Amino acid sequence: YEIQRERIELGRCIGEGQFGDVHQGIYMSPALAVAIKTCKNCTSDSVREKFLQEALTMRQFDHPHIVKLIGVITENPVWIIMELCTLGELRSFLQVRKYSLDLASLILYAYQLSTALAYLESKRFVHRDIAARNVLVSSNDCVKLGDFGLPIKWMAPESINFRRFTSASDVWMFGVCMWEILMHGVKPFQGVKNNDVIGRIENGERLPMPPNCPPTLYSLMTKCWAYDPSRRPRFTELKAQLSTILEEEKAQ
Ligand SMILES: Cc1ccc(-n2nc(C(C)(C)C)cc2NC(=O)Nc2ccc(-c3cccnc3)cc2)cc1
Repeated sequence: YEIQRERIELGRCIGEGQFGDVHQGIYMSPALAVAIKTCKNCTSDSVREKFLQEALTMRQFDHPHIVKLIGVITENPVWIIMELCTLGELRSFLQVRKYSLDLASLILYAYQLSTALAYLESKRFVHRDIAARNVLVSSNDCVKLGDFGLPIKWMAPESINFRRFTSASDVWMFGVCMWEILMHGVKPFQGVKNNDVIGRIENGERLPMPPNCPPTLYSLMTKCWAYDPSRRPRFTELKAQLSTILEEEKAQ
C-alpha cells in the first residue's frame, strides 16, 4: 500500500478537497495517470487520522466501476493516490454532453453503477450516499462510483424518518441516481422544500417519468421506490434487468 515518493510525479491542480488540493499526476510501478489528494494540516495527528481514514476504507474494494485506491504516502507531506477519472463529475458531463449522449450511453452508465453496487452488496457494505454527484467519468463508455461527501431528496423514507441506512435504502437512492442520469444531471424535486419531500413520498408521489426514458426502465425505478423496504429489489435483479434494457436499446 505504501508508495515511494520518487515513483510519483506531481502535476496540475484539478480541484479542491476537504483537507487540501487535488492534483493530477503519473505513477510508475507500467505508467498510470493518477489523482493526488493532499493535506495541508496533516502535521496534526487528529487531521491525519480523518484524512487517512479514506485510504483505510477504500483498500478493501476492487471493482472495475469503483474508484481505485493506488496507495498512500504516510511520510509528511501525506498524500492519497487515486485512479484518475479524466472526464470528471457525472453531473457536469451529462449537462455539457447532453446532445452528444444517446439513450444507450445513459443506460450503460446506470448498468455499470448497478454492477458496482451489486459488488458492494456482495461484501455486505452499505454506501449511504448514492447520487450522480458521487459518480466520476473515466471515459465516454466508463463511469466509476466514489464518495466525495443531509441529501433528503435522494433518501429512502426510513432514512429520513428513522436514520435507517440499509441495502434497501441504497436501492432507493440508486433509483433516484438512475432518474438523474436519464434527466442529464438535473437534480430531483427542484423548487421543492426538504420538508415538502417527506409528505409527497408518504402520499404515494414519485419523481415523474423522464422524457425519452423507456417505460420498462421507469417501471424499474418505481420498484426501487417501494415504500416498504422489503419489497425493493436487490442489485443482482437491477443489474440483470438493466442489462436486458441495454440490449433492447442497442438492438434499436
Ligand atoms: C472517509 C471516507 C470517504 C470516502 C470513502 N470512499 N468510499 C468509497 C466507496 C468504495 C464506498 C465508493 C470511495 C471513497 N472515496 C473516494 O471515492 N475518493 C476519491 C476522491 C477523489 C477521486 C478523484 C477526483 C478527481 C479525479 N479523479 C479521481 C477519486 C476517489 C471512504 C472513506
